[PDB]
Amino acid sequence: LRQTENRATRCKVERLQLLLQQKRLRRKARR
Amino acid sequence: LTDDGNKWLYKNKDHGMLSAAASLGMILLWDVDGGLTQIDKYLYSSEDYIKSGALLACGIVNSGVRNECDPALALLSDYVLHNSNTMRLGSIFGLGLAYAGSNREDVLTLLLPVMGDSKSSMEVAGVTA
Repeated sequence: LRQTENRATRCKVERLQLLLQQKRLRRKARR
Repeated sequence: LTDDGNKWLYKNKDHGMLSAAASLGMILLWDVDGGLTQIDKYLYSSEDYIKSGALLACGIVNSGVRNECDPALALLSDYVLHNSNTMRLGSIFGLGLAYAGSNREDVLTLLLPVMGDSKSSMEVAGVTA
């Protein structure tokens, strides 16, 4: 039920968090 | 909300909650990562209105900022066509105000299909419009 949907949203949140972290890291790497 | 938290997003008496959570998004406006953090704290709630407001908050946070990744797209697409006209009614609007000037075909390809289905009120259809 809603718990599996919550788990999937958790995974999406974590993936996007790492992606933004590396995005900003490489943005800083030039600036 | 920021700081104490969980206090002006509760005692808002049911339906108003859906907007109170969205307030968070407007405080973390143009701030995608901080949005993500604070909103995700509130994105997992026992009651539907909080989750709808959190999805709308993600949409607001991503409004005006064209992130190369698509946090709004992912989070709010999981909840478009959901089996409740309240998570639909926040996710659709979040996508609408997150990708406004975008004109992307991949978000319309997900939104247009939801105006027509037995499981949609005039509210959901109008917000999809």
